[PDB]
Amino acid sequence: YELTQPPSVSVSPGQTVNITCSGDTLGDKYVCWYQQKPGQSPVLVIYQDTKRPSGIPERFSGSNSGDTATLTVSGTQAMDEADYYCQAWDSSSFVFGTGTKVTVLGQPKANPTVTLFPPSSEELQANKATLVCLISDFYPGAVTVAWKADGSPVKAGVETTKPSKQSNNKYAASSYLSLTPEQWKSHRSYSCQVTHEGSTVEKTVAPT
Amino acid sequence: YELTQPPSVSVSPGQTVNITCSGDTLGDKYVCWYQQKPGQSPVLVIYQDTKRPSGIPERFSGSNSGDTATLTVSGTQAMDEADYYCQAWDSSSFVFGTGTKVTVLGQPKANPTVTLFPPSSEELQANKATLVCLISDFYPGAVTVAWKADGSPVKAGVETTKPSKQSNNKYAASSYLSLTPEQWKSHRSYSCQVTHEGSTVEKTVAPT
Amino acid sequence: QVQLQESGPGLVKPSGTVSLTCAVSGGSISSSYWWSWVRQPPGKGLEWIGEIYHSGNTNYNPSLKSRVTISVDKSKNLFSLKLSSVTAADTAVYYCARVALFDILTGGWFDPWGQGTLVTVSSASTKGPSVFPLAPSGTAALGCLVKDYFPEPVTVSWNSGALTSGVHTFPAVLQSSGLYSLSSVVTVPSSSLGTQTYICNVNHKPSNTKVDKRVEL
Amino acid sequence: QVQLQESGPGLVKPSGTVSLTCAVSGGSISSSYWWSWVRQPPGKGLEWIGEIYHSGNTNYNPSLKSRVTISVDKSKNLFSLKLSSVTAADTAVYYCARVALFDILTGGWFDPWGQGTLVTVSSASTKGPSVFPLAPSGTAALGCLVKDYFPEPVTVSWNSGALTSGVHTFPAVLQSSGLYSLSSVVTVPSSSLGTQTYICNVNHKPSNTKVDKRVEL
Amino acid sequence: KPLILRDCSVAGWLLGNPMCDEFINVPEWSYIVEKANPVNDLCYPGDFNDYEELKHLLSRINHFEKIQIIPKSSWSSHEASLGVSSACPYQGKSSFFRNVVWLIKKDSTYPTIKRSYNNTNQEDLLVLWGIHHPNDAAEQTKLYQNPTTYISVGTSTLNQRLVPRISGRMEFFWTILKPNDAINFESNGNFIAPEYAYKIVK
Amino acid sequence: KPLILRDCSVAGWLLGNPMCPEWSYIVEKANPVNDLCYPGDFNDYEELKHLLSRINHFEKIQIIPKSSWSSHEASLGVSSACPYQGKSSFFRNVVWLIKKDSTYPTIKRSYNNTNQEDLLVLWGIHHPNDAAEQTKLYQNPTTYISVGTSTLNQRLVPRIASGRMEFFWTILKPNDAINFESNGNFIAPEYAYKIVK
Ligand SMILES: *[C@@H]1O[C@H](CO[C@@H]2O[C@@H](C)[C@@H](O)[C@@H](O)[C@@H]2O)[C@@H](O[C@@H]2O[C@H](CO)[C@@H](O)[C@H](O)[C@H]2NC(C)=O)[C@H](O)[C@H]1NC(C)=O
Repeated sequence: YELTQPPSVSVSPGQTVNITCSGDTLGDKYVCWYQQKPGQSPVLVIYQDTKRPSGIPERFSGSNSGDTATLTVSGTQAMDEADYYCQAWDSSSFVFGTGTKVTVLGQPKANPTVTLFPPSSEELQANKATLVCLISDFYPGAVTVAWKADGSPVKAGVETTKPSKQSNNKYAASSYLSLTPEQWKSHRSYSCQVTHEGSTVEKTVAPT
Repeated sequence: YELTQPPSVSVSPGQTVNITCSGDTLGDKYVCWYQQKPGQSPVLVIYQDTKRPSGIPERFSGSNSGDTATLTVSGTQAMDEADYYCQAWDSSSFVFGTGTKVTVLGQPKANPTVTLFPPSSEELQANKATLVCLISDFYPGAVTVAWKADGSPVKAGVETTKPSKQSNNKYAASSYLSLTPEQWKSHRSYSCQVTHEGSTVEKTVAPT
Repeated sequence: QVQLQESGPGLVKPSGTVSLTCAVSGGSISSSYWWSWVRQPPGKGLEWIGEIYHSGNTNYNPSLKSRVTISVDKSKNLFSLKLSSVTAADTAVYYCARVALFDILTGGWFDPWGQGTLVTVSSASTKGPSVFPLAPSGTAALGCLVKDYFPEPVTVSWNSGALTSGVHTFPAVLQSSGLYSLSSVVTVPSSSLGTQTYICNVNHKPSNTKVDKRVEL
Repeated sequence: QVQLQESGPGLVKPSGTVSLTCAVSGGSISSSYWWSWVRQPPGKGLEWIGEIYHSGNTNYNPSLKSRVTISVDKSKNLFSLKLSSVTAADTAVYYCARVALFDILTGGWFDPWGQGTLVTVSSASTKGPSVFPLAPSGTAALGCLVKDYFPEPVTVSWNSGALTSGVHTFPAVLQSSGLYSLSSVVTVPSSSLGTQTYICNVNHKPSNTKVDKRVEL
Repeated sequence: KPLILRDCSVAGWLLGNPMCDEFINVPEWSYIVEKANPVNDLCYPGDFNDYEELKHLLSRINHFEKIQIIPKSSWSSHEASLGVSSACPYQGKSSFFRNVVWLIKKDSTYPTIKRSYNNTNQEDLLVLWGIHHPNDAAEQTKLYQNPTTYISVGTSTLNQRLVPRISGRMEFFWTILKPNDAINFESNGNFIAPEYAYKIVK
Repeated sequence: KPLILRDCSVAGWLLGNPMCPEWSYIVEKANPVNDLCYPGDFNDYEELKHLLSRINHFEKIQIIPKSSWSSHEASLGVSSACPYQGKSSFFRNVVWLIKKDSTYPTIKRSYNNTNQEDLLVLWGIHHPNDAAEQTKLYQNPTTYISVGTSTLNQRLVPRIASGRMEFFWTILKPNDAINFESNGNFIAPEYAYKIVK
């Protein structure tokens, strides 16, 4: 049983944010919600679809209907910036949603700079091939990276870092596609695709 | 369960018109009647076979026996021109009759001119094919349109407008057969048959 | 007098849910009456949807039964309709009505009725029309076919309004595609064809599209 | 209030066994609650492992079932986790949590949670990086790839610290091999290429690696 | 053991008035007694003949049991379910007394009924039936189709023939049918037929 | 052989309390630890016990199989108040019908007693904690239960407050039928009991 969530949402301070969680016949199940800050344990903010634990501010509320449950945070404060997970139960197992990063906007939106390097000739001489995709200067701090080979999606051999805050308070990330020299030459085109706030930036290299 | 009515009846001003409603074992059921003018809600004119609601003029009366119920309007005026529906109940459901348009004749009878347009070359190049059947200058304002392809009746792809009054007070209607260019070319002949006051006018086109 | 008033979204995408409410004034939902929904596709007959009693008892049209829900809210004195998994066939004027029982036997009658509210089922978004000539073949008919636009309305004139006599612009049809189509026709003297120029002027304000088309033999 | 506390080995070799225990304070294991393990690989979602009741009854995540065991000790008021045949995929922060049943229906909620304990599955040992140039393609980006080292940190400078402006050294990625890699990039005027020399200075002290690499077009 | 009615009269409960709110979960009683000024009497307006005598008999009996003597489904030539009234509602819709049947015409026809029941029990049976006096001539035709109608009822001790008076009301009758005695019904309309009857001791 | 209840009330045993094939008679004593696992009441209890003390034979049969509810959820209605093996459960002999995919079609179900013996039939109503629970379990805001027998006509409306269940019973004579109608809050019979006086 799967519980799907948007990977990220952003909200201005004082405004309302909705975090959604969907799954088959979810409206028949009681859903709970967890808030998790970096380096800390999950914290229960809503249980049994709507109930607030003691000590949880009134601005947190939840609802569940049809196939979708929603965590709603109104008058959002800076301290509400966190990862949020829905949770349910199906067939002898507990299931957690895929999670949503909620950003409380404190600075203007900034688009990522993307730089893609092909394997160096020297790495190729060492019988290795690494494609390097560097992502910087973006806010909020959430990004989705996708690799393509000859226009087709690539998963195997991909390692991507979690976005980390730069000294200018914007964010950075990197993604590496590790290949053999043979696999590198087998394709005519490679692309690093970076999606940020609904906009996709692309860089491409080719094996000369 | 079905309730069948004449599609249309006409009556001279001051004369009496009968609107009939027939269905299996209808004489065992109480029948009601509704008047509906264009763009307006139905209005109850008769309930429980014979009864008149308050405010409904005495010239409206109804009866029910055997398998047939009848709405009778005596001294018919211009304001009585409307659509009329009978209504009953069978086993689990309320059922409305198919409806009858009552025309109070204010002008002489006029026969429809029918024009059938094949798809234009510009539309065919746009990968669409629409047959347009236009019917004008007919009175009363009631008409039946039937489409055939190589003589066989066609329902899919047909849209027909309800007759609308022209500037000269006669009525017009339009009917459309929407096809793809391939199916348009698949048959050797297409027909638009228009029935008005028991008389059928027919026009045909062919994919030359 | 009792009055009924429908409200809800007028446009619904296919597979979506028609969701309406009927506000009751001048009378209480809790009474001996049944509260009903009825619909009328444009240019067609009336179809009963279903009904509810203040107790929660319901009866539905068997052909719609799987996808219909009707409920009552006593505190707001209203009742509602939910029709799910809609298709183009569900485009209609939707009425609410009050139903009263006969003193004897089964059934009852509908009074009063609401004003009705049109609900359109289409996946379309704002779109300009295509305009095609309807070329002529002792009078002849010629016109313009104004096809695949959304939403309504479209207005049509001829020769910038200089030509009126014999002009009829038809009501639009909603094709199964979810886009509207209409035609405008002018009936002219047969001999005038080829000497006189005929131009239809189409205006679709929702898409800010304006099209002039000459129609010749 | 009830508190939970994880403990156990923080480093485990591949094919070895992660072994953790959860101490329960302020409340008793013998109660109507279920006791659960949840894990979170770095930068990823929560994954439910399994649960146990004071009676000994267990339920496990079907995907971990073959290699996972949970047990309970009522007298010591704790419960424990054993995950065998571990690989790099098993590197994660492991949480214990108390689960309460709903008043009605199935399932329940997790509260409180333990603080979590990081367990790393890696056979990696001290290893120096390879350094490769990233050649440029009115500004240009060029850099150095510092590949497959352990442990952190690695420091990178450009032209022995004379070049700071436009330099970005990215945080390292931890590959599934257990080894780190990072890149450093300097953004320079496009016209400067070929007149100006750019050298990245890579230092990994644990391996006594000192590597300078010139980056040219 | 005794059946003490609340909110409902002996007439209403015997006939099965839908509006009666009772919880009776036991199917055997010694005798039945109605509280003074019952809230619900007859849902459809009408009269109950020899009421006081019946109540007297029914409060003095040692055993009281309801049985089905004439299934509703045995009327194949007449409509036994659709005869209903808004005056006797059930769940918001028109209904009728549960223990007697409002037979009405089926299609355009109401064939003459000849039906007999023999009391094959070992106990006296309280049997109830009724006649409908319609509002007007139109209603007469609507329900029973035959303008001129009658109900005939006979017992070794009883000879009854009723003609409907044509503001609509129903009029109910009863008799005690001895063991091995038969009751004979004949009607071409306006007949409210028994479905359930009551075994009484003594 | 007579059924001598220990630790469990007649009500609890008849409804099938989880925390608790032919018998002559049943006697419960005294002040049982387990009565109704889900909070509630058993109507006309003393009257039933009086009746049950006079029967010669007592036998449980299935009159409405749990599997026959295709439009409703017959298994997931459970409560932590009625645990079994540490997890939520319910009375074994009656069914907590709840909505399925957020839909609860009106139930119309009849069972006719074709046995030669009287049948003791039990059913219940759930009065939910609040309005939210009402729609969570039954989807329909405004609900009812109707129960009918040749001798019995009952109509129940759930009181929405603290949630409780209320259980009822009747004796269904041979050749007599019991008719249930509900759009929510109905705790339906699965099993009934043949009794002989
Ligand atoms: C966040 O959601 C609220 C609530 O939306 C409703 O509840 C959800 C759980 C889900 O079921 C939705 O489909 C519901 O519409 C939004 O507030 C509503 O917004 C709609 C328009 O989107 C408006 O018509 C309603 O009147 C609003 N009702 C209330 C009580 O506010 C809100 O707009 C959403 N906020 C954001 C930023 O998306």
